[PDB]
Amino acid sequence: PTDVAANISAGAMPPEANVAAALPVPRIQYSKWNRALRSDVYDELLKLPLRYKLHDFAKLCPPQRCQEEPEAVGVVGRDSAVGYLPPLGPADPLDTIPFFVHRSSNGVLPGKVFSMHPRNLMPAFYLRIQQVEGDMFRFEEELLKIFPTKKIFVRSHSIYVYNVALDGRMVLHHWLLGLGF
Amino acid sequence: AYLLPLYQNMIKDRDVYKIPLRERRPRMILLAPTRELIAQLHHVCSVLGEATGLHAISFTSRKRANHRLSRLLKQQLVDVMIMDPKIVLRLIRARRVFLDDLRYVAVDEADGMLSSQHDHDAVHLLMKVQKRVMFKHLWPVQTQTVFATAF
Amino acid sequence: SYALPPAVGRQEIRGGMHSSHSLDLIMRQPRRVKTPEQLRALRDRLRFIGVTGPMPQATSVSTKSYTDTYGSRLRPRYPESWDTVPPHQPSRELL
Amino acid sequence: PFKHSWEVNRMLRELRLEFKGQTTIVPDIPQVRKRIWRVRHIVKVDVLDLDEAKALIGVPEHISFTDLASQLPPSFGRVKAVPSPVIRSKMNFMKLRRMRLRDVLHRDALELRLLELKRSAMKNXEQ
Amino acid sequence: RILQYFVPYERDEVNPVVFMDVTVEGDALGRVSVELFHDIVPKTTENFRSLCTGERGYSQCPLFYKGIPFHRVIPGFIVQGGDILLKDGRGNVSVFGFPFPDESFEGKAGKHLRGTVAMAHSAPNQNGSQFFFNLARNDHLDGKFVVCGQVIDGWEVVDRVAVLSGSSCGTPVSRAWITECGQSSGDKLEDTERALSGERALHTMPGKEVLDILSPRY
Amino acid sequence: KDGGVLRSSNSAGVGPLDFVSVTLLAQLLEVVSHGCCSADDLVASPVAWDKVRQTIQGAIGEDENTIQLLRAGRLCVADRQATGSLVTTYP
Amino acid sequence: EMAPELQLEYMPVLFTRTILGPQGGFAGEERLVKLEVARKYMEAGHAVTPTEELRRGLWCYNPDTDKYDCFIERNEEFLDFAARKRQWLDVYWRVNTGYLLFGRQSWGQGFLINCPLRKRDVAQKLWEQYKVRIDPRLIEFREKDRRTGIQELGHNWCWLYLPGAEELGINREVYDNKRVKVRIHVRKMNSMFALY
Amino acid sequence: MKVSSRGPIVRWALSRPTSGLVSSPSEWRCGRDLSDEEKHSGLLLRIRDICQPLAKNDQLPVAVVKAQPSDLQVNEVDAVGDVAALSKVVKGKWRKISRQKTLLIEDDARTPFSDPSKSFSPRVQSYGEYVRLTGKLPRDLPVLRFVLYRDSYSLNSVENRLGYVLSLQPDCVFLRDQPGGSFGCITQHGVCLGVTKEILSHASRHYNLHPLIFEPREYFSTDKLHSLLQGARGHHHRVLLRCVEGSQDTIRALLKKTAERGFINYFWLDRFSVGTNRFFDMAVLAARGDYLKSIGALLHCVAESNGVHYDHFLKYLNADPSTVPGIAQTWATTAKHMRSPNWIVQLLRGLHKYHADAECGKSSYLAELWSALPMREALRRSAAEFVWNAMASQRLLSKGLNVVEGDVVRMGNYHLVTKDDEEKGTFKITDVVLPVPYGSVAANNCLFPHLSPLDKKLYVEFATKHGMSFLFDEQMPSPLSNPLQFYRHLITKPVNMQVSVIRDPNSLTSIKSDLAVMQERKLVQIGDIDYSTRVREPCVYNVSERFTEKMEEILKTHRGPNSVVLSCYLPEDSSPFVMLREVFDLRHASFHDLYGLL
Amino acid sequence: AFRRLVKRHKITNNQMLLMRRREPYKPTMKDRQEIADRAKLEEFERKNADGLMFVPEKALPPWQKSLAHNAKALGSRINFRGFRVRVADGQDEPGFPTPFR
Repeated sequence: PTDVAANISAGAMPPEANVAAALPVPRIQYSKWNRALRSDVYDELLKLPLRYKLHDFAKLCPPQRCQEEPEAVGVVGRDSAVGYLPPLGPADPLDTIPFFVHRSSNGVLPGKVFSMHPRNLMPAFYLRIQQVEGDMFRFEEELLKIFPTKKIFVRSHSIYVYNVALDGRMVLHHWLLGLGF
Repeated sequence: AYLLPLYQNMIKDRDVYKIPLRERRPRMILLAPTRELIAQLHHVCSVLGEATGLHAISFTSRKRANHRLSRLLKQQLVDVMIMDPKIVLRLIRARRVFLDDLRYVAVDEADGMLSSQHDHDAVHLLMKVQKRVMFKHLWPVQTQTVFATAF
Repeated sequence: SYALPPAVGRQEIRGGMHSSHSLDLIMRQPRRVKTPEQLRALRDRLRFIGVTGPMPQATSVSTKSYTDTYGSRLRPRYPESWDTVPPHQPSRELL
Repeated sequence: PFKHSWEVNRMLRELRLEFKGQTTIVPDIPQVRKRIWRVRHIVKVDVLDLDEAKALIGVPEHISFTDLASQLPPSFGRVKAVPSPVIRSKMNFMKLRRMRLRDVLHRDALELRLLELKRSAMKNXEQ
Repeated sequence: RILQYFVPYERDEVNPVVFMDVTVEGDALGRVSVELFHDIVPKTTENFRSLCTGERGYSQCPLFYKGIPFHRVIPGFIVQGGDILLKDGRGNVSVFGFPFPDESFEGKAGKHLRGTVAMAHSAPNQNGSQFFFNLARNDHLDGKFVVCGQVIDGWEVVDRVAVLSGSSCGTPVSRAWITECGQSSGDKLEDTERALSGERALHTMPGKEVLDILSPRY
Repeated sequence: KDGGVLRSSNSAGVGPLDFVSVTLLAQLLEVVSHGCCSADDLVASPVAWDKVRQTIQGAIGEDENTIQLLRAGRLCVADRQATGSLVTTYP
Repeated sequence: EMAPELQLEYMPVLFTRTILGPQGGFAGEERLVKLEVARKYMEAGHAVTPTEELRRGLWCYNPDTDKYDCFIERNEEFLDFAARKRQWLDVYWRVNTGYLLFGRQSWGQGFLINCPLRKRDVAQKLWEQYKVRIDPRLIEFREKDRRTGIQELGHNWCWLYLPGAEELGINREVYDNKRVKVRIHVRKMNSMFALY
Repeated sequence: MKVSSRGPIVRWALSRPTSGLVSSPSEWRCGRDLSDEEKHSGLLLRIRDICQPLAKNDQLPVAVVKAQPSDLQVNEVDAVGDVAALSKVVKGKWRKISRQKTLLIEDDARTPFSDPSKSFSPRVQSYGEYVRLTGKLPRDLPVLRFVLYRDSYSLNSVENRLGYVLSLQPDCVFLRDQPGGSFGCITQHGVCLGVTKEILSHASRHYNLHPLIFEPREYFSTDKLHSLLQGARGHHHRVLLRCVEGSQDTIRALLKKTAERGFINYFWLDRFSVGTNRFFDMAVLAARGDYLKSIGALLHCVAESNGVHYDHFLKYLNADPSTVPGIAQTWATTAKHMRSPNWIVQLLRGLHKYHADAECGKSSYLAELWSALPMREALRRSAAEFVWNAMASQRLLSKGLNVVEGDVVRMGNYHLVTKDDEEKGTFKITDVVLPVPYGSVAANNCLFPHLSPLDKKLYVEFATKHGMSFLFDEQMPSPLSNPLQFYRHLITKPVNMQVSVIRDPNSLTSIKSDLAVMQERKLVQIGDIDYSTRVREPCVYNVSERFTEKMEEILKTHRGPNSVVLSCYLPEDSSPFVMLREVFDLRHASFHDLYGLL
Repeated sequence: AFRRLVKRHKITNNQMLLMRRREPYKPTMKDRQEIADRAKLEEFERKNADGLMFVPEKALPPWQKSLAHNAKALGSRINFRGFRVRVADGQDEPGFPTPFR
């Protein structure tokens, strides 16, 4: 959290950082078709206290090795540009996760960000997860531990988290992948 | 009425505060709608400016105006600029003058200069000198603005 | 000053008893703690309970505080009546 | 107070007085002195020194007030004047959320300790 | 008298180090450095490090130990500090937004030795921001409070704080707050063991003085 | 014409002349006046410049450029003598 | 001991003729006066540049001869006496120059006030808006107001007796060295400033 | 395995200053003192300490320096004698290539597009395309000489500017170092290879608050290159101390005393570093071969200098082993986005590759990365200067001020003093000169004063103790930009000292810069203070609002009733701060320039 | 009297009958209007305290980003430095030196 513009004005940084003060750092954006994992937010999730152990980012990221292979085959884990990988499963085998999160038909995660009263083009957004199976309340409590200040409702079909954007949907997807779903 | 104190305010800055006068940074800017009014103000500014010693530059649209405007700013030092807001906005965007150490702005016939008849050229200039006051990394200048209106 | 009574520096319908009689009696009587020595000799023995953090126990080893003995979420049942009221919802008591 | 202007009403609101007949207790700081000087015609003030307060309330003389303020809980009703009722509501909601999180964290820590004991016991039974 | 302070553990290198500056009534005493147990107490170590470095702006209060005073100093027993929300010792706020519970009372995080720092709590499963430095072997605290790490150097600073602003009741007689606070890289203690040989060489040779005056960093 | 502006738009008081050029002009005026006005005295006192202008014999004093040059030199030496009381020199 | 930037706006000035006002002084007084008013004084002829000879002695205006024939030697007792006389004249000028403002409540549009004023209130407002400290004993109301004080609404005037007149010798230039007339305007104001 | 530094990572700047107060630590908000840093750098004793031990316990009056970019002005003179002064500024000399493009838009709305008499009006979309003007480069005169006026820009920043504005290699431009730090108004000379005047005028920066102006003087051939690349023999200094304690007479007497008895010549802190890790520390780490700790200390210094690099370095240190490569890649991307220097971004990419690829994560690859850095020679030169400072301090502590037999004096070449020169010759302490170890070449050619036990034996002993044995083992080349001198005096006396003490409790006094006095149409004069022109009487309009807010804290802390303007002329490498350190207690309000590596 | 059906609030205290205005501590209409105006002016001055920082082509409003990009995409094909396209629309000149500039 450094104000590059304020630092340049005060003289603490070189004046060539105006592009950094104006435009954010270019990074491949996380999308429903391009799982661009963010190591910083994944490290933040690893540092946050949670009951369930998450896999390492080395295993979450698809392998990047030499591509001298003449013909490709159907390995479960192969080189992919969009970063698609099958669910790895739990981190510690001697545990029981109270909930189960199914993927969609295209392998995308359940996180979908909607808007409240979208006819008026309202900027207020909310997130809906309608693929969680098992104990929905344990998932809701984990979402409470993730987003402390947000309003989280639960029903038989969907879990709603209010006032969270794609910036929160990506964190939810990161936590789901780290858990192994 | 608005030239006696403004000229006096420039004497106090030149004698008491001893503010230095630079090349492309004037002190007071006069705004007049017509050419003949510029020559009318310049004649009064010549009599007043002859006693106090302050130089006034007035320029109207002439043949090859870009070359002449560059010479008047390179040859002699000026602190009282008598031009239209359109020409002044053209010099600032061309980096020929600067709003630094600009302490006074006097708008004549502001009822017509500020309106849409002159395409708000007096307004767009006052918004650049107001942001100059908001600038803090330079020395504090309180650019007082005087509007002379008949209506 | 310490030794002198607190009601010596007062700046001030006379001859009668006011509502602050029981208070001006104590204000006129001399002070009890007459020296910082006695003041600190009472302070160092003064102790808090609800203070957040550990407390010294090197005095007696056999004694256990009620918090350590019955946890934090548990309180003794109190006689609830018009005369005395106990604090309710110790979970809500925090922040 | 509502009969007077909005400025005197603002000063009385700062002094924590809303209706006629309400009594409050405030320090003798210059801010409070200025407020009372501004509203001196709508309120009557009485002065009590620290020793007079220690006599009025049954507190011994070897106990100051900083320790009492540090001992009293901060969860008192309407602890802080937030700048908006929305902020007040979300503060109460965060308090309830912290209570629920306390309970679920107790349960999850119990589960973690039980899981670690199971793991250690299984490893010991293997070895 | 003065008693020499020894490091209670083997000074691991993978663990983060945190530095803090303490002043008492305007007189800054020095810099204290503490190695936090990251391999055994990861979550609490991260919480302490974040509160010390100031990565997070604010949840309910400035998450930064600068200007925070020591609200409870017991001479010979405890030098407690924290409570960034009120600076009084009544609130407990962590970086996570909620009081996190204890995770492991292991051997390296259960024994409260002399120069061992720990995390103070109001409830047994609510670790806030308040920490406390131990001043003696506390055998009755083992199993209650979680240990974050141990002090490396600057122990004289906290000892002087305890002896100058400490009362047996817990209330500090004089205010003692933190001046600066941040994260430092790991430094070794074996370089200070050569001070004996340096003083011996200084007492040996009288002609060369700058050699014994200036000491190399590495 | 390369650097330094002597003439002023007001023309009542010309701009102060460079110090090194004032010293060189003082030496040149000494050479002109055949030593009757030393360069040291010319750089010390302002009235020495008026005395030099009077003793210029009119061979060059008739030149308005030279008159303006002498006036600028006199103003510069006046400022120098005025500020010497405030500035302190250590050899 | 003033800051240099503040002192740049002032200049040391020696006063030749006694002038009343926030930027005035007594005859033979050295003061830091602002540029505009000091230039006005020096152009009118009431001020002189503080040279050392002038600090030693000065010529001053004589009211009887209407000429600057009064030579004065600046001494300590002279400075003290002239400062005291300037204070007396400034108090008189302040109380005799402008109006005093009172704002109180009065239910309805009546002509009398709800709560009549007193010498304490008069002295309070005097110290407030005139910066003059006097005791209420010097304030003597009119013959009709000796009973209940100032009660009408609108305009009134009271007498203020100044004791120190014949000691300093002011009876010539002043209208009446014995007393002065304070004109007080009483009005209805809003609640916050009426207060009664 | 991450890079391990040693020392506290103290961030000097706030996350959002939003005021003139830029320093984050409260101890440095009121003016940072560099006494401990200079002591650890090697300069401890002073002339008053050597003359009278009873004066060491006494405290010198405090004085604030480096308050604004105008209180410190340095003007370099060449070996010939010409002082670098500004004469005329030059524009960019652009040239139009494409005519402006206009589009016809409807002129009235009531008439439809169907009317054949419809009127239109042209409006410009782009006024045109412009390119720089690049004059012809003569073959017989490829070497270009110029003067450079910089306001608070480091030499590394100026070289980066030249590189990214002219595609110039770092070896084609030659720029000497100036004492006193980059902060302030520095005027110097410069020599370029194969650069025309018209294209060099583009590297200037006029419209910035801190100006950077180039001005080409004349052309020269390649034979005059060795004459032009000589070391400067003088630097005219103008220093304005803000809050000094004492009276005018006391300050004048102190300055007279110090200017008459000289000052100890020291390599100031700007040469090595400011902060925890220093250039000689990184150099000895590289010599030992712990490239891990070397890169750690380098990134530590960079993170102490900058803010975003500080945040990214904290993330790198606190990262998870499986997350280190991703955070390193993020750091490299953020650096490239921020337009960090090319060596910095290459080092960050190399570190990312080291942490990502297992076969590439080797000490050999780290050695390659460190060898790819262009400032290791600078680190070694700083180590040499540290050794020289330590040896000079030891000499002054052992033998005092009086000259003894067995020392080196510059007779002109250099000569060993004897008893005859002690008695009859009487060489002065100013003439006493000690050598500096620059590689085996200097260790073999220079004449070392025996003065046992202050011989080459003690030199090598101190070097081995501090790990600087490479200075005497390996050869040290000389950069073409900075000549590598081998002899340096001990006590130095300025030839012309001018002092002016002005009473100013609020400290609003300022000095006009060279660019300001030029814009005033007055020609720049060097050698003295133009009190009627340079220094300004204290008023509210001499200082900016940000500057007065920044100085409010320092004033409230120090209560300085006087401010002193000082003008002097020092020899080749004498800096004004080393002078003022022996006579005042210097407090540096601005200390970011001394970090270097940017 | 813009709203002609006044709200009826629940009467918890008898003085709520005597009171007329709902929020007495709140400033009146015109006073709070000029207060908000002064606050917005102060915030704008705080924002414009530093100089007007110039932004690259990507960090531009949508009505100028694409135009500024297409005005230079022709020269972007040939990688050579020193190529400027003086476009009409864009950030106006501040008229004074700027640290960002």
